[PDB]
Amino acid sequence: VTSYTLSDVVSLKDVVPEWVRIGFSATTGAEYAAHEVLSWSFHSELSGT
Amino acid sequence: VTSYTLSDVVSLKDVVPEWVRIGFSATTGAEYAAHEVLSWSFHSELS
Amino acid sequence: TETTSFLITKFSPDQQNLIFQGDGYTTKEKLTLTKAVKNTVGRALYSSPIHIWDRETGNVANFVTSFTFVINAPNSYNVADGFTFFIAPVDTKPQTGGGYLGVFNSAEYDKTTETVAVEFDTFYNAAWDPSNRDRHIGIDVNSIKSVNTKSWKLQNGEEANVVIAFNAATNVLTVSLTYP
Amino acid sequence: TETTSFLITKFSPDQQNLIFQGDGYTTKEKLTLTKAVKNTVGRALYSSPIHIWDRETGNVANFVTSFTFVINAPNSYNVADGFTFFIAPVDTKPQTGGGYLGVFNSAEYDKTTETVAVEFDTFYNAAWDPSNRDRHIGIDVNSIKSVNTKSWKLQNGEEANVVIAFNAATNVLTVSLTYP
Ligand SMILES: OC[C@H]1O[C@H](O)[C@@H](O)[C@@H](O)[C@@H]1O
Ligand SMILES: OC[C@H]1O[C@H](O)[C@@H](O)[C@@H](O)[C@@H]1O
Ligand SMILES: [Ca+2]
Ligand SMILES: [Ca+2]
Ligand SMILES: [Mn+2]
Ligand SMILES: [Mn+2]
Repeated sequence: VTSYTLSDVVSLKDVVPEWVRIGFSATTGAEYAAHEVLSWSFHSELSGT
Repeated sequence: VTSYTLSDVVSLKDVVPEWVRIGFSATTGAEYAAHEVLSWSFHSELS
Repeated sequence: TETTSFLITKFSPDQQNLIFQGDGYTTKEKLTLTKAVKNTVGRALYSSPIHIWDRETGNVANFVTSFTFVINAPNSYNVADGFTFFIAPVDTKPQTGGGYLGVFNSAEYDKTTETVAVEFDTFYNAAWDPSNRDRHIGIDVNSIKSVNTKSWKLQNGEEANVVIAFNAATNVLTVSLTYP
Repeated sequence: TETTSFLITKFSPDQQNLIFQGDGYTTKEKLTLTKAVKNTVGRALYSSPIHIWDRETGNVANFVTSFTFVINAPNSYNVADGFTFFIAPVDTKPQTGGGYLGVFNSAEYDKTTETVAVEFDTFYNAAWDPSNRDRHIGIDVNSIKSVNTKSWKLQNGEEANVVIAFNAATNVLTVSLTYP
């Protein structure tokens, strides 16, 4: 059980739009590997204050 | 507080496709009214 | 195992997770399907496809939805046509208007349509609607002629709180409407 | 209040609530973004747009996502380019490949991209990657030069379980990866 953790401040409001799409990307170039996803879950919530 | 209830067996597996869209519709013809929804929530789970 | 869920407690002018058809549109606060005008249709769909059942397992989903709606007729005696919550194919487009609520095209069972709808019908159509001529709740499977109905007294201008639930083990669909 | 949620524990051959781009495809049980082939791009998006902030209230969403991914390189020491979870405009399409991970175009901050990404970078690109030459986790904001990174030792063929989360009150994005 090897665990890594990174954390920072991203002010979403100033970078992305109100409505977004989220997802995954993977690429190869001169070197390569297969990239695979097995499970995914997402939950978000926004207030109307 | 006034309420109404209805229940019936529906064999969804023999009527709709595996992947569906859900939603609302409303119509008027020779007669009419405004039809509006104020809030909506949904939850489904397949195993 | 697959879950889909969402909650919208107030609709916005830019409700981009919905798909509008016909005259359906969102405003500040409300989702408007039809204004009070003649021969009109409005539909609004959640943008994401739902996996309601599965081939390899034969598994079927359990789901529940809840919504508040308001019908507003300028003449409380001439009220038509009604409202539905439906489950249809991914490529679903509006069907016949007026008495067919924008989801069915006939009163004979039609396997093609692949739509189950829960209707809140305000207008008696002699050809398929209940003999008592009452406004009613109904469960529709591939036909505008409901498999089951219950008389409902329309409270004009009032908010109706609906909860529709489907239990996969029993295949029972339950509808409940409550006024304050 | 607006909520969007979903759970996919095992992928189906027809997975209609995702949008595929490049060579992205699903099969029974997994989503394959790229096969082990040179010069390729795979992307997979969730169908519905997500409301992540509101200009009118000024509010921002709290969100949490988690996924299990496998990287499988046939030459275990020559591995490239990586994988990212990203957040971008609704109309997002594949950007530059190779070291740009299909999500960016530049190693300079570009206000036009409107994309935040969390990268699991497996190939050292001298023009912008950590001088320590280690494979790394990183937080990218409109640039392929990450704002912050962490060295990570890849386990080939092993399941990483990742959780990413964003706190609306503090604006901190937390990333954790775990191998068994
Ligand atoms: O695949 C490794 C490497 O291959 C090439 O040198 C380029 O396409 C780079 O962008 C990429 O990072
Ligand atoms: O609007 C009430 C009624 O008007 C006409 O008679 C037709 O459009 C019907 O289908 C509809 O039900
Ligand atoms: Ca009718
Ligand atoms: Ca790199
Ligand atoms: Mn009827
Ligand atoms: Mn990097």
